[PDB]
Amino acid sequence: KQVAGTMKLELAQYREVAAFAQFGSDLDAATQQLLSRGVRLTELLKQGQYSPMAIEEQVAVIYAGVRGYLDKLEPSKITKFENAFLSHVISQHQALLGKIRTDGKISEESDAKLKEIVTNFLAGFEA
Amino acid sequence: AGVGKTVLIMELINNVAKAHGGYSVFAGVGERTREGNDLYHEMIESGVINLKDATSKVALVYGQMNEPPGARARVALTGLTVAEYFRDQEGQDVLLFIDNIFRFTQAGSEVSALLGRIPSAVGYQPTLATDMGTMQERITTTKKGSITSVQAIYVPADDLT
Amino acid sequence: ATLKDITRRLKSIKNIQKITKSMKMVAAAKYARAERELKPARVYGVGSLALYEKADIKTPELIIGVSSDRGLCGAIHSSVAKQMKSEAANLKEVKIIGVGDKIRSILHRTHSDQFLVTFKEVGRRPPTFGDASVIALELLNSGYEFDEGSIIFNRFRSVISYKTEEKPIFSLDTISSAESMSIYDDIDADVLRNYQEYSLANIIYYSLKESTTSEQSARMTAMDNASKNASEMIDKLTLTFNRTRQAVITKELIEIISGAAALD
Amino acid sequence: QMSFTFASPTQVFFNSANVRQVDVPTQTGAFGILAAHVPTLQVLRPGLVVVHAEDGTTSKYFVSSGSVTVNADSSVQLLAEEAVTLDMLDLGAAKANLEKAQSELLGAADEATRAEIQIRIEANEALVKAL
Amino acid sequence: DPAPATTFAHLDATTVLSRAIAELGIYPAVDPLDSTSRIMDPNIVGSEHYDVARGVQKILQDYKSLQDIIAILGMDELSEEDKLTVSRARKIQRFLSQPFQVAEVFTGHLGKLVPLKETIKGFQQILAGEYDHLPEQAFYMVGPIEEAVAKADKLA
Amino acid sequence: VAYWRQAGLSYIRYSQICAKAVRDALKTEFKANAMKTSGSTIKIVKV
Repeated sequence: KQVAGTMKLELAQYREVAAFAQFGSDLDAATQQLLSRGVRLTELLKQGQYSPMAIEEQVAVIYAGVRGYLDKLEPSKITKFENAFLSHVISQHQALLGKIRTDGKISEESDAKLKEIVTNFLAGFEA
Repeated sequence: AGVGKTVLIMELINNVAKAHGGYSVFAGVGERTREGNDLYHEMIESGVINLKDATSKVALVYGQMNEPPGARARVALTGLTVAEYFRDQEGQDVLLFIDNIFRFTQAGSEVSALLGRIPSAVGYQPTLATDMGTMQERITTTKKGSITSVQAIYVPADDLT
Repeated sequence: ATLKDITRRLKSIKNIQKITKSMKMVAAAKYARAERELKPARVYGVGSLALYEKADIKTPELIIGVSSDRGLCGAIHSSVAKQMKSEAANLKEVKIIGVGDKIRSILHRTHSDQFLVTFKEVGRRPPTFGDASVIALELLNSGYEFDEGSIIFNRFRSVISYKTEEKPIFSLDTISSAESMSIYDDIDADVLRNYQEYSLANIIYYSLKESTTSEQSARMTAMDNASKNASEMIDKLTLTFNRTRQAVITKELIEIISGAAALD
Repeated sequence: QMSFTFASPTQVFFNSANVRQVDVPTQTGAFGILAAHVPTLQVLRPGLVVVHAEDGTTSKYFVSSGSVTVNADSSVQLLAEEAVTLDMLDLGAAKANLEKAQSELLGAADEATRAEIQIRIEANEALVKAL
Repeated sequence: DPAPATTFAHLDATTVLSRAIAELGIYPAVDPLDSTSRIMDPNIVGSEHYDVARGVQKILQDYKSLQDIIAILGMDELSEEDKLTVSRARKIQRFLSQPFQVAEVFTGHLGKLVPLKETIKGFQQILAGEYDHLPEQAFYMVGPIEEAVAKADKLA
Repeated sequence: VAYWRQAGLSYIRYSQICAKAVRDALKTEFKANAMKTSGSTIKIVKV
């Protein structure tokens, strides 16, 4: 709920305006941004077939974008991230992932740990 | 769907049932049974359905999808008949919540066809208008009350003519 | 006929509607800018004429048109087109100049090497003074200069409207020569002449911009029109649609039933 | 008592403003135009525009060039090319540009180039003037 | 509709009244690009007569073609010749119109009646575009093109 | 015209070198804007 509600919502907003993604390539920034964010969110919607998932991953990855961190990284490279980052957190912050999974929500901490994680990891991924 | 819709309805039920001394008939017409269970729960929840009085604001008739077409079709008159009781007889200001009359329409419609009877064009009941009529004319302010119908209407095919 | 065909229409017509509207705000932005930015210019270009209607011009003999650069330009381009092929011969010689590549896109279509060069980027990002100076410069070396011109642009009035305006050239130093013009002077026809220069840019800029101002708002206008128009049209189809749509069903049920009114 | 229209493409600085004088680096020579001034066009040097506004002001500018248009009547139209307040002009550059200029001059073979270079020098210099 | 669908076959003359046109209030309200005579075919009828028609028939038809484009697009990125035809067509359109002689009760107007020459010429004249500065609608509800010319004129 | 018709240059050219030099000069934020306002952005494209 904490990431997704907003995301849906964000996608709506993106989407009317995804209409004029094409042209409406020339407007105000907010909206240009919305497209950018949107696009970012889109990458997430590109997802594998041959591909199941845990919630924590799902939110993880969403978290990144919805926390706008993807809005730094470029759309194709989101994808690169997505695997990589995911596998990364999977490796390292497996600790954390256990926790998020467990906690079923996102804890503030988890969030914080995430926040930082993503950002660094991201910093590394987008490094 | 439940834009506080459901709620709104409940509120209406609330206002009227009170305000005119009214009472209501709810026909969960083709109710999606689970959703009617759910529905229950809101009402209960809301207390508008009082378990503390089966003299809640609303009489519930639920006529779910799993019932025959006929059954789904007919629950509407059943309810309708009730509202005439409450109207005239209880003197009350009945609300007839028809939910959805469209789901009725469908329920009837299936019947007309299925009777092999030609229903009007596109399957529309032959008698679609009289079906409606026969039902509809049983709604009014008589003198001993009024049954004001609150008709949930799903605009079939978003098509109106 | 078939709901399909109808969709070929509809589909795209919706698309258009949106798009047309897309073009609209865009145009509006362009426009928005176009007013605002018009201000110093306003003064400035108005400035150019200052002594050019107080300085009175025996035009001694660079006809140029200013319009859009784009499809969806309304009659921005057409107006000047009209009014500039009508001209071209007198000021002597058929030489025409298009600033605005929609100028010469209608008067491209009726002259071409009577132009010397023609300019774009007028639209598709909006003009600047520099540019006006650049063209101002080129105008000179082209000896059409000294055969006089008129400078025709879309003088904005309001978003919807401009009045294609025209002036006659004053970048000739043979206007800077003599005439009663001289008697308004206490300065030689050099630094005057080097104003004929300087002013060519000023005005050219101005006009250039005026045109584009006219244009951009008209470009919205075009975009209004269309997207409404599109809407109406959609509406109509939408009836016809359902009708046939339903019709089918009826007919179909018919065909079945009447097929059930036939042997099997 | 001059309606001073001081404008540049970018700006109108004074617009028919009751300026008492503008002291003019019109290509001419130093001239302080007050009020109405004879129909004459005199073209402007790069200089400063000092806008003796009829009130003690002198507004400062450096002007790149342009024309003064002196319209018979009360009105002066300084149509200054790039006439900028000295504020936004760049001293560091003026010298630097001038050195650089001096480098350029040498390659400003052909008077038209030179013209530009000497101009540049003049410019940079002129920037050195007040900056 | 099959019934009419059939009918055409039977028809020496198929007379299609255009409701569309009719709606424009126009009388003659015909859909003449639907109304035919097989003897509409050059030779037979004097092919000039016909040809004069062929230019028109064309002109209007092309003009008809434009109508989707125009319907949205109106005018200003199209082409000039067409702009002329448009106007001309617009006259032609009007020129077919003729009020009702009998049904002055209906028309108010007196209707008109036109023999061949003014007809052949009439439109042909429009083909010559002799009117292209003459008020376009003025061809409306006329018989002779002359009178139509007149109808433009009183105006200017 | 010391060279603004006497070593070429127009008032246009002369001036334009001035402005250009002003742009050459000026502080940079302003110089960004240079290419915008009054920065020649003619595209000399016949059509």
